[PDB]
Amino acid sequence: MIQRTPKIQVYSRHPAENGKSNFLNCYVSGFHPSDIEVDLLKNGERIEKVEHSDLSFSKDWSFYLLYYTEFTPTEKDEYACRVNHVTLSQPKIVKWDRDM
Amino acid sequence: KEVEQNSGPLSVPEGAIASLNCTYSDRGSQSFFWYRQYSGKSPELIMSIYSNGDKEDGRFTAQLNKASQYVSLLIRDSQPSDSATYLCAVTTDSWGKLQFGAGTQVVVTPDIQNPDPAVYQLRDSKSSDKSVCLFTDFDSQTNVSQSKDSDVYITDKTVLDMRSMDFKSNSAVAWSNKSDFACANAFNNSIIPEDTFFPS
Amino acid sequence: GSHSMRYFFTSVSRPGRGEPRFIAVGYVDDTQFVRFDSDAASQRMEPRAPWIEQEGPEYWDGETRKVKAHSQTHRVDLGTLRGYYNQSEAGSHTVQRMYGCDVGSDWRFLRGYHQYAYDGKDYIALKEDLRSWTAADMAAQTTKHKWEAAHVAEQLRAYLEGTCVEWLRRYLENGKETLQRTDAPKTHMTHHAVSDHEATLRCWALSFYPAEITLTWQRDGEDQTQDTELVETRPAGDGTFQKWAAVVVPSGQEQRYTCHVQHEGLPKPLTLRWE
Amino acid sequence: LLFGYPVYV
Amino acid sequence: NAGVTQTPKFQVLKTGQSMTLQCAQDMNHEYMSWYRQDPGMGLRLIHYSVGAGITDQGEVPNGYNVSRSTTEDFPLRLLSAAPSQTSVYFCASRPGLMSAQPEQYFGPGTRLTVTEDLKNVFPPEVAVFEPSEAEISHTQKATLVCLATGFYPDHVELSWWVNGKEVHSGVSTDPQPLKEQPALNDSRYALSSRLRVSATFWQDPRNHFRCQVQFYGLSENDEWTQDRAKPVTQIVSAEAWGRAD
Repeated sequence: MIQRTPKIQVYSRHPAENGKSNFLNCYVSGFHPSDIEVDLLKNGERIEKVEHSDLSFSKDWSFYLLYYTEFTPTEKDEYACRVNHVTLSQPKIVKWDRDM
Repeated sequence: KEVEQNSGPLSVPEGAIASLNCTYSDRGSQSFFWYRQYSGKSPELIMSIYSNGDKEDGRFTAQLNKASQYVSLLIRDSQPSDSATYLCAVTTDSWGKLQFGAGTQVVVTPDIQNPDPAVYQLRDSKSSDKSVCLFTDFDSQTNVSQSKDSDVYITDKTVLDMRSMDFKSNSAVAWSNKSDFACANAFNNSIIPEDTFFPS
Repeated sequence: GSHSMRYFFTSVSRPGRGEPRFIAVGYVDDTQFVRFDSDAASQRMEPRAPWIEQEGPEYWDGETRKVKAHSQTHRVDLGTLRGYYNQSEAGSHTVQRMYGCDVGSDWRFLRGYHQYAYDGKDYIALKEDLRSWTAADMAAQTTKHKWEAAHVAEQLRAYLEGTCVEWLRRYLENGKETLQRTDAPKTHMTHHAVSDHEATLRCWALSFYPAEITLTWQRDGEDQTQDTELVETRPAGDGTFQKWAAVVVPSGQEQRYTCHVQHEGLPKPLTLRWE
Repeated sequence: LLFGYPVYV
Repeated sequence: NAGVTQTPKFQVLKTGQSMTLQCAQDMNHEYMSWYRQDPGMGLRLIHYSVGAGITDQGEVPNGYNVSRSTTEDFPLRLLSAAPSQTSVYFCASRPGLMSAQPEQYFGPGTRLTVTEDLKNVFPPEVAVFEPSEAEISHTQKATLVCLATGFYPDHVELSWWVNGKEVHSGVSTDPQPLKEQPALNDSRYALSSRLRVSATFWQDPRNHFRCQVQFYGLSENDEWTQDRAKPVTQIVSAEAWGRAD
């Protein structure tokens, strides 16, 4: 019975220009088992309108999932991705960094 | 009408090649079958083919061409015991319904090295009151037709098998009940050759 | 050059919460074209690429049936393997299956595969020759004897060498614009001095298809990988891909560091330098 | 196109 | 056919009678189907089952009935027999998910004849005809023909028996029984068969030839208040003898 901690990357589809339309991605990958809780956050509040990809795996059988929402970056609004899994002892908040 | 088959009947002599055509319409078909069915019994499986190209098994050879959607069956060195109707069958998966064609009837006619056609009258010693005309030992080209009046019942061309020499022969039987008739009048509609024996 | 068509299947059991979750996904190279999820609305194989929508009602009926058959073997497989390893009824377990085929630049058959996992590790896999099986353990050996008697290998070999490559080719010409595109990376480099003594150079590669890319660091020709962070290649979400790679550089020496980019949309490979 | 003959483990 | 078996071989029913055709299978298959086969329609699917417990309808399910409590048996009930159910019926078997072998195998078939009224059932009249006054003195061979006549339905099995033992060794039986008056659906049938041997085996008077016809009709169970003898499942036979000329 294998368990693998997810790798979380929070990022944008296009380079973030302030006040322009874009997509905010949270790609979780390299995890096992598939039971994962993933939420996108704007200023701490949960974003309802989040799409996600269909569940697939890599050559090592580990799962990957893209979760994504339509957004418009400003200077003050803070974005984060919230990930829960069995490997994590408490849930993981990963803040969006725009030059990452 | 998903599986289109050769109409029929197909007639080949013994030792020849009978080729059978089959055309299917579901592009995603994956497994392909030929079934042999003798008259009065169950369809019996003889050839399965799973991928593009030729597969050989004894006297049977089956091709598959998925690009033009085509199954074939070739019968090399044809026995008279290949006289059956042959079903083309096609499926997509484990759970898919099998798609059958109508079937093509194949008739294998035997070799007669030299025939002499002959019509014979038979009786016995019973209380049954009818004459039987046996038309036998004849050419494999010769047909049998059975629509004259509502009295004379004529059968079909059947092939007997003597395992003493090789002496196979064609035969046909015609009769009637409560009416007098000769044996040179029941096959009067059928075209018989110039050297047929009539009771001396 | 080479292309591939792979199908991915995941089945996870739900102890005391009914039937298993089943998800099936199909790819041609790095583009998803079909999906089934046991938890979705439609209960059918659904399209995921524009060029596959032109398949008619018989295709979807057929793929719905077959994907449900898969799902059914998996439903039983979870109960079978639970028995096989004497595991309790109280836990959730996972089955993974992946099969598919590779073709060359000539589009003719190159390679075929079918592997199977249980709880995230190997269980059974079809060998290179498409005739034999590798069993991962004493349990898996039972599955292997059963699959010899079931003639699985034979039917997989007919599929992988025939139907898998016949359909890949159909897909590859139906999605000419999509699948035979090759997207060059957009490249730039950033500088972020985190302290007064050291600096971090970050090479970027953005907007590329297919996902196979290679990003290497170097100091004056020789391949530096000691002070090096490289993220997993990630999807942008528009069909293209992204990847960055970094170095922790003793600052003032940024000129004698080069970043090397390999991708099949690039004619010659790219060197990058900061000044 | 999917494989047509999946078998139980 | 070592796998797929079906009971019965032959059946006559009248309009509205119930019967069940047993089908069994040996090879641990999940996918079983019922087919009917008819001259203009080919093979048509009645009902089918892809696992134990479960069943579903084909293209012609009307008036038929089906269950699958076990993986071995797939019985087809007919509840009220109708004259349009007159057909050959085939049980068929396919592995489904327990094996990757694609092939579907068939049972040997049940010939079913549904008539308007039970008075139409008739046993055959069998007569053997002795070889010709010319044939022995022309071809050095002797053809015994047999007539089986005036039977309904076409549910027969012909065999020739010389000296007590069954021969197949020189026989052409007709493939199908032909109609006597081809205008009726109550119409009865005739079937012919030929046995050929040499001159030095027909002329031997120790030799006893017999054309044997097995008829499949009523059972000793059906109601019968008729003038005629009751046309049960029976064998009618006729004989000819070795004769020197």
